[PDB]
Amino acid sequence: KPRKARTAFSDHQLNQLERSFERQKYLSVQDRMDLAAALNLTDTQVKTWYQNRRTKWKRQTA
DNA sequence: CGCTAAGCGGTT
DNA sequence: AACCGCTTAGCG
Repeated sequence: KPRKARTAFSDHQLNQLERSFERQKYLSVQDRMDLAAALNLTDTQVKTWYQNRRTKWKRQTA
């Protein structure tokens, strides 16, 4: 039953996440931890964004 | 509605 | 542990 609050990413955060995705389709644990730290996000928020972004990427190229 | 963050069951 | 492939649900 108990759900996490949906994260609202700042324009800055979305911009940097998208920049990271265009450089690298996947992150090492350490690059993920560095990006989360740089954008004041949690490791898991950045991991979930990567994964949602990969799904999107497969739809829009397929 | 459309986009997408988070949840679920199963893959590797 | 992280990913996949899909689903659920929040909000503009």
